[PDB]
Order: sequence, then structure tokens, then C-alpha cells
Amino acid sequence: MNTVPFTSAPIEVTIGIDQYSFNVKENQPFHGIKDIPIGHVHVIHFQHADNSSMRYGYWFDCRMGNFYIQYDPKDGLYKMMEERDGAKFENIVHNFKERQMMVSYPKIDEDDTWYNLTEFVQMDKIRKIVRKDENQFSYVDSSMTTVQENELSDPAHSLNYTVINFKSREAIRPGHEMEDFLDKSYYLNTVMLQGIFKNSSNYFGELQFAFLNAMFFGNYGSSLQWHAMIELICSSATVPKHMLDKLDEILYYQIKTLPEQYSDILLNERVWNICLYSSFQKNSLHNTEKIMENKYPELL
Amino acid sequence: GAMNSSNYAELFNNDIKLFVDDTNVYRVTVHKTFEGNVATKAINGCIFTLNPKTGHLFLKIIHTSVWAGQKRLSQLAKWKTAEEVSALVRSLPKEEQPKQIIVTRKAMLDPLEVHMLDFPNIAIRPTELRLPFSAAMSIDKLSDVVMKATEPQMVLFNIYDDWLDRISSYTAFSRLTLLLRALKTNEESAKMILLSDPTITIKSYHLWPSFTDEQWITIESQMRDLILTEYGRKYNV
Repeated sequence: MNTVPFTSAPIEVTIGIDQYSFNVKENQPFHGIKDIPIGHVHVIHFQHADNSSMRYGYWFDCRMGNFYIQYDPKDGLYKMMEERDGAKFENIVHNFKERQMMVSYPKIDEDDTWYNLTEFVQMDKIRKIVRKDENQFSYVDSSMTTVQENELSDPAHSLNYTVINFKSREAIRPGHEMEDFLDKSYYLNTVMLQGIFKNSSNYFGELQFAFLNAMFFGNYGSSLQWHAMIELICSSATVPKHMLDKLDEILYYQIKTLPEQYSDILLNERVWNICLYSSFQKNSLHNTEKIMENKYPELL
Repeated sequence: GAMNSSNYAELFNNDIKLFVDDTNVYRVTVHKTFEGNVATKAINGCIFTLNPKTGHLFLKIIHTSVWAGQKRLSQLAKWKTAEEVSALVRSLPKEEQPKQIIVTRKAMLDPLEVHMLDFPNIAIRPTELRLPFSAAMSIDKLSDVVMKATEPQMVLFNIYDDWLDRISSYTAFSRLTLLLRALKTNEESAKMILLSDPTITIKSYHLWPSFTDEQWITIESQMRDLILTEYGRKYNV
């Protein structure tokens, strides 16, 4: 179990940690989140009471360092920082616990939700999508655009998701125009999996990371990326069986966790109806199809 | 963007552009089998690729052999269309390649776009106009070269005959679409109008009769009358 202490809470903010969230009042004595499960990535995120635009937060992994939060009154936001003095950090964490000023990561033992949402997400791959190599943790917010979005402006602040484009030379072999456009198997298996991602776990990890950024920050380019990676698989006639079964589990838990009120902007009608009902893999997502129909039959 | 009544004069500027109509690429007759089931028999078709400014028509004949042993032929026809249009552009010198290709049916956009990936600066555009290019096989000389073909073949025509020696592209295109609209709505009456008078002949190297200017006025009015009559009939107006 690990801890992320907070120096203070000067402004009223809703704090999230993974799928959980707490309201903290201006200058409320709040000093951190304890009992954070080791072994997974985590995201701590913020939405100020005064600005319900710009949700923002930090992906991190406690195995990589001692991290803490501090409000910056110049930049006006809660910043994550690393403490290199291991003794000074245990000292702060112990004194704040002694004073019981820390919330406990509220995990139910039966619950594998966070594991299921982050199964393939690795901190080292996050840091290649959010490039800021002086920090071990990664900032994401509602407004950050992706590299593909930038192509159709500040590269330091971009989400470097892998570019997927069904009408590109990369996706379409000369002489196999019709075959490759209607059956993206080549694009998925040779170009993307063997070429770029190297294996299905890295692919699933980016897909899961894209979903979580869309859910937690309403990041629109992330939502586009999540749907593109689903569509690429579903529009491929030849997919490893282990990938289809794992995709069905991944999507089930994503749909399960989504806020009902957000299904309108977070779920692309065309992609889902094509994947569930038209695509090569219409019959391979039984759990995902069953939960989509019982929870969002309108979208379909 | 899409082409509509508003941006209609763009067709006659000096940016090279082609219309592609795929409506006659995959043509079948439907018949009964011995067992009483229904079957199709393909006949020869054509891609209708037209430069509306110059009248140059690239009639690519689609021989029935193309379909041999293929499934989902109506879908394949769209990709074959795009393959052939793309090969046509490749065959043209750079300074003759179009800057835009306007497809008459929106289903052609993705196939042509994919086939044209090598030409990113050629814009593939849909249209909202209800162009009558399907009636191209009502033009006797075009129907004849298509049906006689024994193999894939490209045949070039000027669909405006020599009209451009006397009228502008805009007017030439209006006449062509009027003639074709009429042929589409009532082929027999349209063809009667065009050929009634035996003294007005079709040059060997033309598609339409050699009307004088005044006779074209009379023809065009007769085609207008035809089209309005048929409309009244269709809707009981």
C-alpha cells in the first residue's frame, strides 16, 4: 500500500483517484490519499468548484517514486511532484496518517474494476504518449489535442497516440485496394500489431488508456482514438482468438464503468452499431453486446 | 465540397475536372431458371467519365468477363470503376490530370478515394445534382460500341460533337443534360424528336444530328415540352 500526500487544499475541488472521487472544501485540512494498491497505474484528477471546464490530472505508478500534490497559486492548479528524499517523505506520510488527515483508497475486496480497466496499461507506454521525460508521472487534461488531430498546434502538449487512418497508404496495399479497405486484417496484424505495437498487450494498453482519458477528462481526441482501435479490430476478418475474447472483456468493463449521463458524447453510434451488428466480429463480443443492449438500447 | 445548383458554373472554369458515372457499369437482365428460380445474366457495361468543359468522354467498356467467378458484384462494380478511373488518370500526362473528380453517386466516394491515394491533390467530390448520365446508353452509337465489345476497351468521343465551335461549355452542357434528361424520362418520344426529320443526319464522327442553330432551338423546346408532360403524368399534376 502506498500514499500520495497533499501539502494543502487551498481551493474547493473535486478530487478523483481512479474511479473514486471526493469533494474537498477551500482550505479544508486534506493531506492525501493512502492505501493506494501497488501493482497498477493510477490517476489522480481534479475539477475546481469554480471551473467545471478543464478536468485535469496525473497518471502515476507508486513503484516509480514518492509522489505528492501541491497547489500552485500562480498557475492556479494542483500539481504533482516527486520527492527524492525518501526519509523526508516517509516523515510527512507518517505524520499525516498519525493525524488521520488522509482518505483511504476505497477499494472493495470483491472488486476487480480498476484491474480490468488498466490490465494492459503500463506507465512506460503512457510516458511515450505524454512526452515529458523530466517527470515520472504524466499530466493530461480535457483540452489536450492528439497528434492526428494536430495534422488536420503545440507539440509539447500533445497526446502522441498511434495514428490510425483507414484511407491511407499505410492501411492499403497497392493492388489490394478493395480487399484491404473491406478487410483490415493486413492493417491490424502486419502493420499495427507486428509492425508498430509489437504485441496485442501494447495495443490493448493504448486502447485502455485512450478510453480512460476520454472518461476522466472528456478528452475528445482520446475518445476518437479508442473508437478507431475498436473499429480496426472489428473490421478485420482474421483476428487472433485470444484477442477477441480479451477485447470482449475490456469493452465490457469500459461500458460498465461509463457514466450513464455521458453515453451521448462518449459512444460513437456508427462505430458501435457497425462493430456489434455489421462487422466481421458482430458475433464475438457477447458480453459487450449484452451490456450495451441492456444499458444503452437507445444508442443502438 | 458537394456540387449543387449554387456552385454550378465551376464546371466551366479552367480547372480540369471529370464527372464519373458508374450507373451502367454492372448491367444485368433478370430471368427465370428451368426450376423457376430467378437468375441474372450480365451484359456489357461502361464507365462514363466526362470532362464537362471540353466534351471529352472516356468511355471505358466493362466486358462481362470481368465478373466471371466474382461475388457481390454490385459492390465490386464500384471498386472496378475506381480502379479504371485511377488507371485513366495515371495514363494521362500530368498537365491533363484532373484537379477534381465529381462522382454522380455517393457510393463511389470511398472506392475512388482509396484508389486515388497516390493523388492526394486530386479532390474527390460528391454532387447533389440529379444528373441524367444513366441515359448514356440511350445514345445509339454509345450503346452499339458497348454491346459489340469482345474485350475491355477504352473508346473516346466528344459528347458535344462540334457544338463548341458555336456555343459555350455552359450552354453545351445544358443541352446535353436536357437531351439526356428527355431520353431518360421517355426514350421513345425523345428519340422520335431527334430523328423524325430524315434530312438531318448524324455525321460519321458525331453522336447527334447536324441541326442548325434554329433547329436546335426547336429541338430543345420539344425536349422541354416532353419533360414537363411526363412530369404531369408521373404525379397527376
